Amino acid sequence: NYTFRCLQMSSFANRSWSRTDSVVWLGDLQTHRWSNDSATISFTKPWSQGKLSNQQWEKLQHMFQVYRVSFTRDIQELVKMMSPKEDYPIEIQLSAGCEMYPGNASESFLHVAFQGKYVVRFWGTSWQTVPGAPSWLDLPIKVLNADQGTSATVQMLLNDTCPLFVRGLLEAGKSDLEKQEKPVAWLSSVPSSAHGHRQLVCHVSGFYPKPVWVMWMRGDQEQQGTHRGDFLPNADETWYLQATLDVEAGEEAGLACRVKHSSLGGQDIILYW
Amino acid sequence: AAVTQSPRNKVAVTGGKVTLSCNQTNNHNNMYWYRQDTGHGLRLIHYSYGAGSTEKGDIPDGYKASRPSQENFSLILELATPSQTSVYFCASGDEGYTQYFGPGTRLLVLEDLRNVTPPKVSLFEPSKAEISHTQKATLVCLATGFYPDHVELSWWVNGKEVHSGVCTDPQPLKEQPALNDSRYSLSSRLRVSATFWQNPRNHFRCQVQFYGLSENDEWTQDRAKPVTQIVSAEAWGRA
Amino acid sequence: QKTPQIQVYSRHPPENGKPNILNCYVTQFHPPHIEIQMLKNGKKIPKVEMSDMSFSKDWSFYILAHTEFTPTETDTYACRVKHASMAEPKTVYWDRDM
Amino acid sequence: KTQVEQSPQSLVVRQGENCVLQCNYSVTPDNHLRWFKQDTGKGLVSLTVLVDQKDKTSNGRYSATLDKDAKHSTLHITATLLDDTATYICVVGDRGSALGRLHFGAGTQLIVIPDIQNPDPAVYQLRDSKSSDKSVCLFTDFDSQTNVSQSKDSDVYITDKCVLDMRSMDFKSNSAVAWSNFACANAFNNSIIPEDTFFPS
Ligand SMILES: C=CCO[C@@H]1[C@H](O)[C@@H](O)[C@@H](OC[C@H](NC(=O)CCCCCCCCCCCCCCCCCCCCCCCCC)[C@H](O)[C@H](O)CCCCCCCCCCCCCC)O[C@@H]1CO
Ligand SMILES: *[C@@H]1O[C@H](CO[C@@H]2O[C@@H](C)[C@@H](O)[C@@H](O)[C@@H]2O)[C@@H](O[C@@H]2O[C@H](CO)[C@@H](O)[C@H](O)[C@H]2NC(C)=O)[C@H](O)[C@H]1NC(C)=O
Ligand SMILES: *[C@@H]1O[C@H](CO)[C@@H](O[C@@H]2O[C@H](CO)[C@@H](O)[C@H](O)[C@H]2NC(C)=O)[C@H](O)[C@H]1NC(C)=O
Ligand SMILES: *[C@@H]1O[C@H](CO)[C@@H](O)[C@H](O)[C@H]1NC(C)=O
Ligand code: NA
Repeated sequence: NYTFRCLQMSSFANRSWSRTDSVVWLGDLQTHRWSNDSATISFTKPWSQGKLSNQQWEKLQHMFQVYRVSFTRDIQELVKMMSPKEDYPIEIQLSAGCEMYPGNASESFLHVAFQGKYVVRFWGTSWQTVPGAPSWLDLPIKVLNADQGTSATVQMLLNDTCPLFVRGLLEAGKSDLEKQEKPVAWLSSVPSSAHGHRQLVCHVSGFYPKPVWVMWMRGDQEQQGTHRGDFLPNADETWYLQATLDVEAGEEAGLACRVKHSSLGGQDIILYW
Repeated sequence: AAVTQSPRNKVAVTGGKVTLSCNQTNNHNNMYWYRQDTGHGLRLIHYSYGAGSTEKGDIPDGYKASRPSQENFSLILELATPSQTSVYFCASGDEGYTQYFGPGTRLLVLEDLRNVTPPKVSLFEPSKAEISHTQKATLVCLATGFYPDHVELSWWVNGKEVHSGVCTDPQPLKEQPALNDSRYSLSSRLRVSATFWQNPRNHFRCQVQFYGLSENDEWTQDRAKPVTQIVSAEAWGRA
Repeated sequence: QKTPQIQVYSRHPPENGKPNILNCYVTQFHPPHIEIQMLKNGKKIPKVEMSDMSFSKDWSFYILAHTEFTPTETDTYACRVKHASMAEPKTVYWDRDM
Repeated sequence: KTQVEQSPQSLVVRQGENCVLQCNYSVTPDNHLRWFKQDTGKGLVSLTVLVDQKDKTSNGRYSATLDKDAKHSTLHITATLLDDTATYICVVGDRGSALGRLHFGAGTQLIVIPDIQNPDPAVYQLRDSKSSDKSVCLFTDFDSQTNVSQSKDSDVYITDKCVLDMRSMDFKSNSAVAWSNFACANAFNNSIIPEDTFFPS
């Protein structure tokens, strides 16, 4: 199952100044970029057009080009409409796309955040506020819901265009999506808030896809103190992760770091301290 | 959804203050002011999304907007100039795209008021020759000697306005076309059946609403202050 | 305003004298206006590459800076971030041992 | 120059003829297009609004088309009447809500020449209701081939022709008025008037 996410970030500093920047993700791989500075959407993969014809893509891009200009003016007008309730600066974020399921099933979404809080979604045939949203948004919602033309376009984008487009992306991008890249590991140590303790670190870098297993071990004994950090990105669309273990000084000998990953084909990495 | 404007017509002097008012009882949040000039489409001056809200349109310079209530939206010309001679339109609307337009306000800003003069109005009764030849009777109304040309001529039979059988000249003519501030004349006709004119219970009146000075406009000349006023002439039908 | 987390790490196992790539991953910040500098010996490294800014499920922003570098015994490497949520710039030093 | 252009600028047609008015625009986006009729010194009367990519509407003798791909609309008037004499204005709304701006064309002026079936050209003298020394001369009931010229004498005033409509009788007539401080026999000498023009008395 793959989640396709179009992420829009719009900054409005005052009545005049604004910028909108967008990035598009299929799972954890970037497929598009659209800088405020660019008239056109940029492909970040050879296969980013999916299975759309040039005419289909040009038409879709045109719709987005009109959207970006229109969106900018609409926010500026909505600010005037709610004045002086809401003032600049304002950040608006959109997360739109679809989650793809086996055998023609999918679910689409369009979520909107205002000053970093999820307040609005498109659902069914209209815009609605979500639980916890402030009441003043009822007027913007009323105004947005008066626009039958936007409602029809969004319904089509979410219900039809998104799943169809992504199905083609998954076919076109298969070899990248299914790539296997091997982890490389290395060990190191530091002192950590310690009377006489140390912190061993097992570094694992360059693996794809994300799922990985990293454990400190003495023989066959999985050391339960193993703390694995967050998954951190490398610039080459691989992943980095480190697993730490807080141990007593002069008790490092015997410890090893074991790494299991789909790319290794059963041949685990074992690094002895 | 109705919208009203006041005044409907205004003659002002350069440097004077003019307020154009718009009223709507539709409970519309949104109101809009435009001006219409020959060779241009309507152009947005100011608009408002509710009481206390005023926003600049495309051509806001020389105008101030005021939205004291949901009902009322005013356009204020603090220091009127001749460039603001125009027809002004107000509109209102709710969240939907439709703008409901008022009937418009004609504004003339003169450099000076010294030549402002109300009309003389004369009613000319039907020729007995026309009656015998056509079995119809044309009355003619003549408004003369007025300045500027902001007049509304209307016909009234038995205290009710008539439109059928009426035609008024599309523009006033100049009495002295050589002179800079020539006075104007305007004519109108009302044509009725001979039997209608012949009925002595039928009271005919030609009315000219003249737009001139207000109460608060200064007047330094000896002649009567040429204020906004109605001038009319009348005649009864006769066998 | 959430305060930026900064993580500094190498792409490959660090070896003195050997070309490598240094990553600076800045997360959990908002608003998105941010200045990120990668430093060698406290001096701004030129030609640092930036990912496109993006945001997570929770709506907080993140971005990845990276640069070619050659570890040595003597040279220090750091990532310096300026953000409205902090009175002073925050600097995180690359520690190969961490 | 502007985002909404209308053609022709102006036209003259005879009663009963059809005509077609054009609107071309560059406005983006184009949510809807409305045609207004504006009578002289009056307000805006909506004739039709077109909303679809390829749209057609009708309203009595008015019909309209919109092609959003070409950004082009036409208004057709079938069997023109005198009362169609007006300015016709095209306006494009760029949103389907109050967040929209209206983009107005500068208008097309239509003049419709009325049909005078049974002309009876005559010059009559009318006297003032008060002081009957004052009079005017009424040239009436000529067909729309006749032109009324201004006077040679600048102390003689002559109005342009003007058509009135006696609606209950289904009757229209042209007239012009002349006055001075002068006889009605000589009033319209500077005009080429019908040879069979009736001068009574
Ligand atoms: C039928 C009459 C024709 O007129 C129609 C229409 O009736 C006209 O009114 C006019 O509408 C123009 C705009 N409407 C539109 O532009 C319609 C499209 C709206 C699209 C919304 C999509 C949002 C998600 C996009 C963000 C990502 C962008 C990255 C692009 C990269 C894409 C890569 C390829 C994948 C694309 C396919 C899958 C996408 C799936 C989402 C309209 O102005 C909208 O209001 C714009 C804003 C929409 C989003 C509002 C979000 C809610 C914000 C809430 C703010 C509250 C805070 C206030 C202070 O023109 C149209 C022209 O068709
Ligand atoms: C598009 O689909 C919606 C329902 O799907 C949901 O909302 C979408 C925007 C998307 O987020 C999906 O993944 C969601 O599951 C249809 O909405 C229904 O429409 C009917 C009548 O038109 C209405 O009675 C229902 O209440 C709507 N459903 C809900 C949950 O509100 C919509 O009609 C579809 N439109 C088109 C053009 O296909
Ligand atoms: C983001 O992009 C928009 C759209 O290109 C920019 O707005 C334009 O700015 C230019 C130059 O200042 C103007 O000539 C245009 O009138 C604007 N276009 C529109 C459609 O309004 C905006 O300036 C960019 N923002 C930043 C911060 O660079
Ligand atoms: C608006 O915001 C920009 C960016 O923050 C700022 O540089 C500028 O001073 C502001 N402009 C105006 C006209 O207020
Ligand atoms: Na007569």
